[PDB]
Amino acid sequence: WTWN
Amino acid sequence: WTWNAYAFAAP
Amino acid sequence: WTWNAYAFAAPS
Amino acid sequence: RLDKSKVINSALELLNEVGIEGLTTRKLAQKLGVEQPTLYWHVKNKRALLDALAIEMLDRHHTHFSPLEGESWQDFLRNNAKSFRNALLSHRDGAKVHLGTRPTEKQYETLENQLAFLTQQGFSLENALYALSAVGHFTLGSVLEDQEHQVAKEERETPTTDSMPPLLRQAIELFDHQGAEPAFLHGLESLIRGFEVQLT
Amino acid sequence: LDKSKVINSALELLNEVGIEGLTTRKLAQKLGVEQPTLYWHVKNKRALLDALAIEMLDRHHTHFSPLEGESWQDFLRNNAKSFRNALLSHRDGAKVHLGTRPTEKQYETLENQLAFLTQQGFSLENALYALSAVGHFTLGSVLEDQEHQVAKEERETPTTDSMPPLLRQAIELFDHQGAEPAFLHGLESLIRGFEVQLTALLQI
Repeated sequence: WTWN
Repeated sequence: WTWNAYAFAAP
Repeated sequence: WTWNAYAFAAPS
Repeated sequence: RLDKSKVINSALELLNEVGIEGLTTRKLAQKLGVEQPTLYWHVKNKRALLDALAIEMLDRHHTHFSPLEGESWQDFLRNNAKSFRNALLSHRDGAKVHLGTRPTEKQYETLENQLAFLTQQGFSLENALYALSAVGHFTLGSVLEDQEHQVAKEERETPTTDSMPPLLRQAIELFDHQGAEPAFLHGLESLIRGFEVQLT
Repeated sequence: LDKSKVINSALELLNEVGIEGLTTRKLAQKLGVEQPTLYWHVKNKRALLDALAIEMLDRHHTHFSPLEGESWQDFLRNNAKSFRNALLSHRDGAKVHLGTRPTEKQYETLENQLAFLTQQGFSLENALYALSAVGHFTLGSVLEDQEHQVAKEERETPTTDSMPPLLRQAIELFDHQGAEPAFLHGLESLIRGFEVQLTALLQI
């Protein structure tokens, strides 16, 4: 998972 | 191998 | 459930 | 806190839409109609989401989670595997989602009755464990493979037959005709007949 | 700069990053090579995974074919074990093997597996069900082992002092022993279940  | 049924299935 | 033996292994 | 919310529910639909690879923060946030910080408050990481999705799947589709009034341990293991299978098959990449499942305290009682029931039927606790595990891991293994070959076959160059030899070919047709389920029920039946006969 | 260096390095790379983090980009960097030049050896990430599966079986699956006047039970037992070794040989090994079809160079080996089991009493159908059962059992075992191996690090430490008696017994059992015993029992169980059918022990 990749947050911004 | 697993001899899975769908291992030689055809799209 | 699989009852896998590492289901409750602790970290590292 | 997930349980109070629709995150799980939406994430399941998405899982179907895009498979597990595609279950990223961006797409979940979007699907839900919310920016990423609010999703982060619901769920810190993908593993945590997958944990909750797995549980939710068992709660929707794993109806034979414990032995019934009067059921033998043989039938319990049969129905439990079959029921587990269904839950894993109920969604795209469903087995991958259940991979690495850690039971939570809410599930402890179910697990305990399973063990209590098997030992009441005269398994040692240890051998009970092995039957549950063998049934579990087999069921999971079967579905993971069923699902992966289902995806991978489409990215793959159709079995150039004739090159393959006599018995292999026959086995390919057999599987072409019957699919995975008969092999699954026979394998299940073996495990069980295995423990049945060690018992005595 | 041949196919074999690419694969050895891929295998080394798999150990250091696992399968999720294995990419053609990282492999090209490990090799000091432009990404295009790598393409000729591996078209994309799944072809790579197919090739790595093949190497692993080929290096470490030593009991691929039956053997001697080895019994069908010995073969199935030895074949399961040996396969499990292949899947354990590298990080996320099971996941790499997951959903891989045999190539033609493997077709013959599959053939005398079947032939061997049918020469020793099985219908073709049951021989398939037997091989299928050992294979899917073995793969699922390793798959969860390797997965829980990873997960333990992505989770808060376990809430064990809280478990009821039998479950807690199980947990202490597991801690002492690991996975292998479960694997062996399940394996014997399968072989025995097929013995009982073949033997007509429970017929009428």
